[PDB]
Amino acid sequence: MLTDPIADMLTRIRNATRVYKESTDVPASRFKEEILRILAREGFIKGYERVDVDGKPYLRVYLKYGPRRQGPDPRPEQVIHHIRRISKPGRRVYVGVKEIPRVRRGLGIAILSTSKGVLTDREARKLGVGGELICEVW
Amino acid sequence: PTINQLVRKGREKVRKKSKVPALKGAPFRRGVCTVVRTVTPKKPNSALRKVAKVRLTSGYEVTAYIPGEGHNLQEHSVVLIRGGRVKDLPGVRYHIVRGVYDAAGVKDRKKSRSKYGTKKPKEAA
RNA sequence: AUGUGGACCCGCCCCUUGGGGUGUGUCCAAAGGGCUUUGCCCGCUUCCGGAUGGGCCCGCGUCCCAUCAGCUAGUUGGUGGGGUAAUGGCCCACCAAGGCGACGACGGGUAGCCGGUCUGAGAGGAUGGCCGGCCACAGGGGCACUGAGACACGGGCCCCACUCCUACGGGAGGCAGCAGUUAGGAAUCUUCCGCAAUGGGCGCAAGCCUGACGGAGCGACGCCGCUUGGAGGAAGAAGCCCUUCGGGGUGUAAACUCCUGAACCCGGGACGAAACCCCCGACGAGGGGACUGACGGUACCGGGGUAAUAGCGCCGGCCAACUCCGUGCCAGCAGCCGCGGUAAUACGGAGGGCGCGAGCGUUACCCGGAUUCACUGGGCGUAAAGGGCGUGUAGGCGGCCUGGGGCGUCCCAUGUGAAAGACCACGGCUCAACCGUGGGGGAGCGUGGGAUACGCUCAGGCUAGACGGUGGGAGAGGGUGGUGGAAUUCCCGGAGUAGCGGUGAAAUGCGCAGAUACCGGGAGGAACGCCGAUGGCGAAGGCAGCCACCUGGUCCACCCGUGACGCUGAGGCGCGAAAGCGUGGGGAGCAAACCGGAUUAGAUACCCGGGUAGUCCACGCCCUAAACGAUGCGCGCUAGGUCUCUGGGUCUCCUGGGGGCCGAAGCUAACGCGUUAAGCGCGCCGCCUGGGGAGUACGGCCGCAAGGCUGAAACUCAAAGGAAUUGACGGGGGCCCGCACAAGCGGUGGAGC
RNA sequence: CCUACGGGCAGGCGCCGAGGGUAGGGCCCGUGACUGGGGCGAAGUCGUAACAAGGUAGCUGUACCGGAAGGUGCGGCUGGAUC
RNA sequence: AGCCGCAGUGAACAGGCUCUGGCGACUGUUUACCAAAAACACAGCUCUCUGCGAACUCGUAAGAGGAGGUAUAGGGAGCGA
RNA sequence: CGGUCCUAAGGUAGCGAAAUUCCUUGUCGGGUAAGUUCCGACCUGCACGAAAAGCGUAACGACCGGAGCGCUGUCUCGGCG
Ligand SMILES: [Mg+2]
Ligand SMILES: [Mg+2]
Ligand SMILES: [Mg+2]
Ligand SMILES: [Mg+2]
Ligand SMILES: [Mg+2]
Ligand SMILES: [Mg+2]
Ligand SMILES: [Mg+2]
Ligand SMILES: [Mg+2]
Ligand SMILES: [Mg+2]
Ligand SMILES: [Mg+2]
Ligand SMILES: [Mg+2]
Ligand SMILES: [Mg+2]
Ligand SMILES: [Mg+2]
Ligand SMILES: [Mg+2]
Ligand SMILES: [Mg+2]
Ligand SMILES: [Mg+2]
Ligand SMILES: [Mg+2]
Ligand SMILES: [Mg+2]
Ligand SMILES: [Mg+2]
Ligand SMILES: [Mg+2]
Ligand SMILES: [Mg+2]
Ligand SMILES: [Mg+2]
Ligand SMILES: [Mg+2]
Ligand SMILES: [Mg+2]
Ligand SMILES: [Mg+2]
Ligand SMILES: [Mg+2]
Ligand SMILES: [Mg+2]
Ligand SMILES: [Mg+2]
Ligand SMILES: [Mg+2]
Ligand SMILES: [Mg+2]
Ligand SMILES: [Mg+2]
Ligand SMILES: [Mg+2]
Ligand SMILES: [Mg+2]
Ligand SMILES: [Mg+2]
Ligand SMILES: [Mg+2]
Ligand SMILES: [Mg+2]
Ligand SMILES: [Mg+2]
Ligand SMILES: [Mg+2]
Ligand SMILES: [Mg+2]
Ligand SMILES: [Mg+2]
Ligand SMILES: [Mg+2]
Ligand SMILES: [Mg+2]
Ligand SMILES: [Mg+2]
Ligand SMILES: [Mg+2]
Ligand SMILES: [Mg+2]
Ligand SMILES: [Mg+2]
Ligand SMILES: [Mg+2]
Ligand SMILES: [Mg+2]
Ligand SMILES: [Mg+2]
Ligand SMILES: [Mg+2]
Ligand SMILES: [Mg+2]
Ligand SMILES: [Mg+2]
Ligand SMILES: [Mg+2]
Ligand SMILES: [Mg+2]
Ligand SMILES: [Mg+2]
Ligand SMILES: [Mg+2]
Ligand SMILES: [Mg+2]
Ligand SMILES: [Mg+2]
Ligand SMILES: [Mg+2]
Ligand SMILES: [Mg+2]
Ligand SMILES: [Mg+2]
Ligand SMILES: [Mg+2]
Ligand SMILES: [Mg+2]
Ligand SMILES: [Mg+2]
Ligand SMILES: [Mg+2]
Ligand SMILES: [Mg+2]
Ligand SMILES: [Mg+2]
Ligand SMILES: [Mg+2]
Ligand SMILES: [Mg+2]
Ligand SMILES: [Mg+2]
Ligand SMILES: [Mg+2]
Ligand SMILES: [Mg+2]
Ligand SMILES: [Mg+2]
Ligand SMILES: [Mg+2]
Ligand SMILES: [Mg+2]
Ligand SMILES: [Mg+2]
Ligand SMILES: [Mg+2]
Ligand SMILES: [Mg+2]
Ligand SMILES: [Mg+2]
Ligand SMILES: [Mg+2]
Ligand SMILES: [Mg+2]
Ligand SMILES: [Mg+2]
Ligand SMILES: [Mg+2]
Ligand SMILES: [Mg+2]
Ligand SMILES: [Mg+2]
Ligand SMILES: [Mg+2]
Ligand SMILES: [Mg+2]
Ligand SMILES: [Mg+2]
Ligand SMILES: [Mg+2]
Ligand SMILES: [Mg+2]
Ligand SMILES: [Mg+2]
Ligand SMILES: [Mg+2]
Ligand SMILES: [Mg+2]
Ligand SMILES: [Mg+2]
Ligand SMILES: [Mg+2]
Ligand SMILES: [Mg+2]
Ligand SMILES: [Mg+2]
Ligand SMILES: [Mg+2]
Ligand SMILES: [Mg+2]
Ligand SMILES: [Mg+2]
Ligand SMILES: [Mg+2]
Ligand SMILES: [Mg+2]
Ligand SMILES: [Mg+2]
Ligand SMILES: [Mg+2]
Ligand SMILES: [Mg+2]
Ligand SMILES: [Mg+2]
Ligand SMILES: [Mg+2]
Ligand SMILES: [Mg+2]
Ligand SMILES: [Mg+2]
Ligand SMILES: [Mg+2]
Ligand SMILES: [Mg+2]
Ligand SMILES: [Mg+2]
Ligand SMILES: [Mg+2]
Ligand SMILES: [Mg+2]
Ligand SMILES: [Mg+2]
Ligand SMILES: [Mg+2]
Ligand SMILES: [Mg+2]
Ligand SMILES: [Mg+2]
Ligand SMILES: [Mg+2]
Ligand SMILES: [Mg+2]
Ligand SMILES: [Mg+2]
Ligand SMILES: [Mg+2]
Ligand SMILES: [Mg+2]
Ligand SMILES: [Mg+2]
Ligand SMILES: [Mg+2]
Ligand SMILES: [Mg+2]
Ligand SMILES: [Mg+2]
Ligand SMILES: [Mg+2]
Ligand SMILES: [Mg+2]
Ligand SMILES: [Mg+2]
Ligand SMILES: [Mg+2]
Ligand SMILES: [Mg+2]
Ligand SMILES: [Mg+2]
Ligand SMILES: [Mg+2]
Ligand SMILES: [Mg+2]
Ligand SMILES: [Mg+2]
Ligand SMILES: [Mg+2]
Ligand SMILES: [Mg+2]
Ligand SMILES: [Mg+2]
Ligand SMILES: [Mg+2]
Ligand SMILES: [Mg+2]
Ligand SMILES: [Mg+2]
Ligand SMILES: [Mg+2]
Ligand SMILES: [Mg+2]
Ligand SMILES: [Mg+2]
Ligand SMILES: [Mg+2]
Ligand SMILES: [Mg+2]
Ligand SMILES: [Mg+2]
Ligand SMILES: [Mg+2]
Ligand SMILES: [Mg+2]
Ligand SMILES: [Mg+2]
Ligand SMILES: [Mg+2]
Ligand SMILES: [Mg+2]
Ligand SMILES: [Mg+2]
Ligand SMILES: [Mg+2]
Ligand SMILES: [Mg+2]
Ligand SMILES: [Mg+2]
Ligand SMILES: [Mg+2]
Ligand SMILES: [Mg+2]
Ligand SMILES: [Mg+2]
Ligand SMILES: [Mg+2]
Ligand SMILES: [Mg+2]
Ligand SMILES: [Mg+2]
Ligand SMILES: [Mg+2]
Ligand SMILES: [Mg+2]
Ligand SMILES: [Mg+2]
Ligand SMILES: [Mg+2]
Ligand SMILES: [Mg+2]
Ligand SMILES: [Mg+2]
Ligand SMILES: [Mg+2]
Ligand SMILES: [Mg+2]
Ligand SMILES: [Mg+2]
Ligand SMILES: [Mg+2]
Ligand SMILES: [Mg+2]
Ligand SMILES: [Mg+2]
Ligand SMILES: [Mg+2]
Ligand SMILES: [Mg+2]
Ligand SMILES: [Mg+2]
Ligand SMILES: [Mg+2]
Ligand SMILES: [Mg+2]
Ligand SMILES: [Mg+2]
Ligand SMILES: [Mg+2]
Ligand SMILES: [Mg+2]
Ligand SMILES: [Mg+2]
Ligand SMILES: [Mg+2]
Ligand SMILES: [Mg+2]
Ligand SMILES: [Mg+2]
Repeated sequence: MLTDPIADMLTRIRNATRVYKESTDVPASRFKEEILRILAREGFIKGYERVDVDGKPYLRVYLKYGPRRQGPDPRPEQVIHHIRRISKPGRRVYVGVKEIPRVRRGLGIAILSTSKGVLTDREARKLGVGGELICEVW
Repeated sequence: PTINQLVRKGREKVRKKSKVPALKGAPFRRGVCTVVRTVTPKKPNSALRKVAKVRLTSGYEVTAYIPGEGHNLQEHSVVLIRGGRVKDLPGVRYHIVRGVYDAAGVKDRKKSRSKYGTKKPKEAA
């Protein structure tokens, strides 16, 4: 049914990285890409190619992971430690340029859709705008 | 609960039951004694605690504790209520202020005199 | 009378809700008083503006109970009037039958609202007392008058109640104004001074009134500042404590010696005051002069000048501070956990110590901690919590592309958000509390412009969701009508004896009136052995011999059709094991109640023999449950291994839908869960908020009834609990030992000592 | 009565009207002989129902019965021992 | 919209109302001539007899009622929605 | 709760000073200024009790008891016609 596509993707990613894999797909969307467009440019991931799955257009998303640690649990650190949806379809979150977040005192990023396209916690403050606060990642 | 539910129901505000109603909300309450007796306490304890059944202003009648050692309270004694239960004595959530009306403070009290309504004694001469 | 002008009727013009203007008709005004008068001033009159203060209306915001669910006749709209400064159903006629409510109407309960205030990290929570804005009231009600304005605290009329005067022959009064009295109460003040200042009214102005106001008075009620002193002073007196009798403590503390010296004494003594007024200039400007202080001779200044109030709580743990004695579950402490039973750091006193200080405590109440109503910021397998299961209403939520609109949302700009307070810096009372000055701000809402990603909305298109077609599969899914065999029981016949039944052992019971056991015949009711499964079907309850008819759901292959038509779902509606109910049937077996036999101290039980309802059918109820996977529904995502049911295929295998087990990651308090999540996520509904009281009571709805749903409170307890751990125990299990039984021989228990 | 007289005032009747009266209802509070359970409180009386296979596995909805816990019937749950 | 009287169903012919117990469910029946009731009956419930030339009743009988009915029928009995 | 004697078995439910309760005008409560009756209770039921039914019941009644309002020659207490 998918009452929330965006969230589905975020979770689609969250569930892959947790088990460590090279790439997981996700249904194509103009709005969906502009979101991944942020993660690439912010290095949160590698990239993605508008691949195709049985006539249906998906988006093979490529994940980065830290260096193979040693000792008990050699599994590497996460490039994307945490990601959760903010403005959900059951509750939209709208903030002005003065009410913008502050993920991990700068150490993180926040993605929001505004009247000037898909921006960042920063760009929003730089541009001087504000809109629906999508999520947070670090 | 979904956020939708919260706009429907709303979170109900707790509210709080007063442990000292007979007072009617004020700190103290002038009254009058009716029966003065000694009652066996409860729990693991044992004794004969001095209590009083008090007819007060607000047409109420509750049991009140008489603190210290020895009192001068008869049947038609005037008195003042304090508030605060005993515990060992089920069904009695009010203390009696000493040295007021017909309640004289404990005689020969030297320690905590603030309560027990005993005034400062004379030292040497 | 005069009309600069104003008012209204009509036409006209512009604007455009009765705004401005025009024309024409009619209607409309006045006040004098004092003079250094013959000129000013103080006023009068109508108008158009200014300013200030309002009235009315509108959007949004504004508590508790749905255990208040339906409310309304001026009620809703109309027409036309009356009414007012004017809109209005405000009021009155008539017309129509409307208006309001789960977005909570109506009703009950509480409350004056805001600036602010308190707390809180925040968001929030609580609050509206002094000061300021608004509202309302002025003994309870009604009413109108006057007026610019009131339906008027100290104005009027009327009714009521209450009270007071009286030669009773009759009248009076309204403290929620300032003080004061009285009652109520845990409790809240002087029946003070002054109009000097500020403000107000009247006046040309002196001047006048001003319980507004400026002050003084009382109350540690609060915050703030201040004192009861400072230095020296012993190996450290006396006294009082402990003590192992050596000593330790109070303790520089005192004493004592010097030093200052708040209060008090004397003199001085205010800022707060300057104007109005008066003279000059014209009473304009200007300059000059003069007047007036309540607080009070008070603040403050000089000097003289005395060592001068200390109290309260605590010292078991939380929590800072330990000993002796007394006491002996007594007397007593206690916020919680708990202290006291002859050694109590927990009671009572003492010594000593900790903490504060003109205060220290207590009680009460608000926020905090409580993240314990969780927006920020929680839960529902077993701790409180998933509706018994579906269907579906409203509602919330919603897939890929593109365009219009730009509601939400976002930026900018502007208005408003007064002050006071708070915050920030600087000043003023010798500091501070207070106080002045100056500065910083939004949030919100109005207005203008802009942005369009997201939601929305309109438009168009799409196919991955959903539905439909075609052809097939498995199944105790359901309804109806039939029907088979086994067995029990009963009856009839034959044969046949002396007992059968039952139990731990028995008895009651049945049996010579011919039982049990055996054959044959017949009647009848319920239930369906092997297949059968650790299986299948259904939403749940639940469904099983076989047959037919009627009928639901569901799975696979084909990729053909529709083109977001979806998800969830408060109420509503429907289904809902057993027992139970009603009307009729039916009744073999079984079996509450009941009777008898046993056991037992008793045995209203467990066991045995009888046995009624019931168990069965129909129709109509009841609607509960350990209705359970104690796990709501749909969609997506995250290792696999093995067993089984059921499909499809090129049929070792792969692939779909189910049903179990072990398990990656992950979650979990743990037990455990884990592609059938209790994992990672979105949507929606239900429900939880300590245990007992209690699913009780009241009300309400439903029921023939039994009862069901909804569902509290007073009161009471300091816990109630979940999972797991070490133990102990078991009329639990396995293995094992001992003169522990058993096996065998002596005795004791009796007698005398 | 006064007129500035087709007037005003006094006076008269009427609508509404505080409220009083009569009648019948709704809600809530306090109280009541008697009655029901509930809570608490001491070493009271009676039995042993549950916790271990609690010595009849327990629990459960319903039904009947019994001094009391409880017993039994019907169906359900395992939150039940055991080789 | 008015007029008249103390008064207009102006004379006549027309319920007094409420609260609450007992008994009987109710309409009804009864002691002609002292009892109208809580007595009788009543729908309804249960027991019981009766297979049809029924049982039962009347008659010595014949005969008849039951009934030109046939167990959802008929007779007797108690209780009494 | 127990003991004992007896019986065919020892009165359950529900009512209960009752159309039944002698003692009796029981006792308490309510109505009244005052209530042998009335209503509501307790249970000590002389001598209720389940189809000669038990306990209730809306409606009904020229039945019987208790109370209040309205009204009166019933009455104070008669008088007049
Ligand atoms: Mg005009
Ligand atoms: Mg004139
Ligand atoms: Mg003059
Ligand atoms: Mg006003
Ligand atoms: Mg009008
Ligand atoms: Mg007016
Ligand atoms: Mg109008
Ligand atoms: Mg009208
Ligand atoms: Mg509703
Ligand atoms: Mg609304
Ligand atoms: Mg509400
Ligand atoms: Mg009200
Ligand atoms: Mg109020
Ligand atoms: Mg506020
Ligand atoms: Mg504040
Ligand atoms: Mg703060
Ligand atoms: Mg706040
Ligand atoms: Mg408020
Ligand atoms: Mg006040
Ligand atoms: Mg004020
Ligand atoms: Mg008054
Ligand atoms: Mg005004
Ligand atoms: Mg006035
Ligand atoms: Mg007045
Ligand atoms: Mg007023
Ligand atoms: Mg006054
Ligand atoms: Mg006076
Ligand atoms: Mg006063
Ligand atoms: Mg006073
Ligand atoms: Mg007093
Ligand atoms: Mg004062
Ligand atoms: Mg003055
Ligand atoms: Mg003045
Ligand atoms: Mg003047
Ligand atoms: Mg005066
Ligand atoms: Mg004065
Ligand atoms: Mg003053
Ligand atoms: Mg002071
Ligand atoms: Mg004090
Ligand atoms: Mg010393
Ligand atoms: Mg010493
Ligand atoms: Mg010194
Ligand atoms: Mg000196
Ligand atoms: Mg002088
Ligand atoms: Mg002056
Ligand atoms: Mg001058
Ligand atoms: Mg001057
Ligand atoms: Mg002086
Ligand atoms: Mg001096
Ligand atoms: Mg001294
Ligand atoms: Mg303290
Ligand atoms: Mg402390
Ligand atoms: Mg300590
Ligand atoms: Mg003790
Ligand atoms: Mg003891
Ligand atoms: Mg103490
Ligand atoms: Mg001692
Ligand atoms: Mg001890
Ligand atoms: Mg203590
Ligand atoms: Mg002590
Ligand atoms: Mg001390
Ligand atoms: Mg000490
Ligand atoms: Mg204090
Ligand atoms: Mg704090
Ligand atoms: Mg939340
Ligand atoms: Mg929680
Ligand atoms: Mg859940
Ligand atoms: Mg439990
Ligand atoms: Mg639970
Ligand atoms: Mg369920
Ligand atoms: Mg459901
Ligand atoms: Mg239900
Ligand atoms: Mg449902
Ligand atoms: Mg819908
Ligand atoms: Mg929608
Ligand atoms: Mg959409
Ligand atoms: Mg659009
Ligand atoms: Mg602004
Ligand atoms: Mg565009
Ligand atoms: Mg479309
Ligand atoms: Mg087909
Ligand atoms: Mg098929
Ligand atoms: Mg198949
Ligand atoms: Mg089948
Ligand atoms: Mg089938
Ligand atoms: Mg079938
Ligand atoms: Mg035979
Ligand atoms: Mg034979
Ligand atoms: Mg046998
Ligand atoms: Mg025999
Ligand atoms: Mg024999
Ligand atoms: Mg023989
Ligand atoms: Mg046979
Ligand atoms: Mg299934
Ligand atoms: Mg089942
Ligand atoms: Mg089942
Ligand atoms: Mg079918
Ligand atoms: Mg197709
Ligand atoms: Mg098409
Ligand atoms: Mg549904
Ligand atoms: Mg139904
Ligand atoms: Mg059922
Ligand atoms: Mg049944
Ligand atoms: Mg039946
Ligand atoms: Mg039957
Ligand atoms: Mg028996
Ligand atoms: Mg026996
Ligand atoms: Mg015996
Ligand atoms: Mg038996
Ligand atoms: Mg049997
Ligand atoms: Mg029955
Ligand atoms: Mg699930
Ligand atoms: Mg196959
Ligand atoms: Mg599977
Ligand atoms: Mg597992
Ligand atoms: Mg692991
Ligand atoms: Mg799997
Ligand atoms: Mg509770
Ligand atoms: Mg409770
Ligand atoms: Mg409970
Ligand atoms: Mg109930
Ligand atoms: Mg129940
Ligand atoms: Mg209630
Ligand atoms: Mg009820
Ligand atoms: Mg329920
Ligand atoms: Mg446990
Ligand atoms: Mg054992
Ligand atoms: Mg073993
Ligand atoms: Mg032996
Ligand atoms: Mg021997
Ligand atoms: Mg011997
Ligand atoms: Mg011997
Ligand atoms: Mg009226
Ligand atoms: Mg009235
Ligand atoms: Mg009334
Ligand atoms: Mg006991
Ligand atoms: Mg049991
Ligand atoms: Mg037992
Ligand atoms: Mg035994
Ligand atoms: Mg047992
Ligand atoms: Mg068991
Ligand atoms: Mg049952
Ligand atoms: Mg007995
Ligand atoms: Mg039980
Ligand atoms: Mg069973
Ligand atoms: Mg008339
Ligand atoms: Mg008439
Ligand atoms: Mg009549
Ligand atoms: Mg008549
Ligand atoms: Mg009666
Ligand atoms: Mg009758
Ligand atoms: Mg009757
Ligand atoms: Mg009759
Ligand atoms: Mg007759
Ligand atoms: Mg007669
Ligand atoms: Mg006769
Ligand atoms: Mg007679
Ligand atoms: Mg008659
Ligand atoms: Mg007669
Ligand atoms: Mg004959
Ligand atoms: Mg004959
Ligand atoms: Mg014959
Ligand atoms: Mg015949
Ligand atoms: Mg015939
Ligand atoms: Mg018959
Ligand atoms: Mg009879
Ligand atoms: Mg016998
Ligand atoms: Mg009895
Ligand atoms: Mg009984
Ligand atoms: Mg009774
Ligand atoms: Mg009596
Ligand atoms: Mg009496
Ligand atoms: Mg009386
Ligand atoms: Mg009386
Ligand atoms: Mg009388
Ligand atoms: Mg009589
Ligand atoms: Mg009576
Ligand atoms: Mg009797
Ligand atoms: Mg009788
Ligand atoms: Mg008898
Ligand atoms: Mg009899
Ligand atoms: Mg009989
Ligand atoms: Mg009878
Ligand atoms: Mg009766
Ligand atoms: Mg009658
Ligand atoms: Mg007469
Ligand atoms: Mg005569």
